[PDB]
Amino acid sequence: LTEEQIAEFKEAFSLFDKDGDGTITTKELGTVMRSLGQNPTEAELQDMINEVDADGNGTIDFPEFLTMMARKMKDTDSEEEIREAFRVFDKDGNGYISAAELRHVMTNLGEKLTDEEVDEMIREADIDGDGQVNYEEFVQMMTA
Ligand SMILES: COC(=O)[C@@H](N)CSC/C=C(\C)CC/C=C(\C)CCC=C(C)C
Ligand SMILES: [Ca+2]
Ligand SMILES: [Ca+2]
Ligand SMILES: [Ca+2]
Ligand SMILES: [Ca+2]
Repeated sequence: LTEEQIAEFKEAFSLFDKDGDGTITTKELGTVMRSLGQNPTEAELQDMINEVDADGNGTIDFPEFLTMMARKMKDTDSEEEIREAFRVFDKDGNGYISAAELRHVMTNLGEKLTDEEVDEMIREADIDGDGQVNYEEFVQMMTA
């Protein structure tokens, strides 16, 4: 496990933990999912938490969140989820995620990123070096 990977997990948890109280509730999960264009029901949100709710307190803490993330990346099924996730970023549908498209989504998640921070995220996922993220590059980013 890398110090850099821990830092990313922390930032990812922060995007869900809207009020910063260290736990992610069904309401916070639903808010994130709707900002990504999804519409889960109250029962679907409870199911999502219950899958990883090791202490049964109805909310997600940090190690439970890591468990949730690792299961999603190490899935091998639900590639339609990955295609759906790609479409969330690729809003003009042209097959490439631009820095501007990424900035737009991060803004909808409530993030404040500098121009360099957005370019660094594109750089890290870019494989062929064209300065955008195509679908194959995205698949690799979302996969273990
Ligand atoms: C390592 O730290 C960084 O990269 C920071 N500058 C900001 S990224 C913090 C947020 C996350 C890692 C989780 C959100 C990331 C998502 C949704 C992946 C989108 C990225 C693409 C399509 C290149
Ligand atoms: Ca919270
Ligand atoms: Ca819990
Ligand atoms: Ca695009
Ligand atoms: Ca590329």
